Amino acid sequence: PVTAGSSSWVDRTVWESVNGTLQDIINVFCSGDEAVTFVADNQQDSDAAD
Amino acid sequence: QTPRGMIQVNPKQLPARHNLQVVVAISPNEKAERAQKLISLKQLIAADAQ
Amino acid sequence: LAPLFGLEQDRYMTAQIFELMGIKDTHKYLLPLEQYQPPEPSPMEILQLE
Repeated sequence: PVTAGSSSWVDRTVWESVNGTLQDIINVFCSGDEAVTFVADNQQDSDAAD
Repeated sequence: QTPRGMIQVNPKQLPARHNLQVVVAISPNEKAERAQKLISLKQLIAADAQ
Repeated sequence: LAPLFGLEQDRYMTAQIFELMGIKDTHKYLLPLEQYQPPEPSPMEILQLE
């Protein structure tokens, strides 16, 4: 806020950028009905992954 | 469900990470696609009597 | 080519297929080959034979 006559307004890149990428991280990881689903290599243990 | 009733699965009985693939960022609708995969598999398996 | 392509082959195949998309086929989807014991002949089959 440099000096009284200077009209020290401030731009908000950083803020309009973060909320940007945050919008997308949430859309990708917290959107689904679920977070994660395990998967097995063999039918031997498929009944545990669930 | 087979007998329908909590099986106290000694957790130590479980597999290792070694054997386990994990996935994240599921589509909210994976359900419907899994279902259509199943009904397609179903039409197929019915197609062959063997 | 059927003479080779019988039952076991088919089950393996189909499974694999499943195993790509719907994994744990073994015990909810497709009866395991070790237990897929051949069907008894019907009364209709037997009486027509005799």
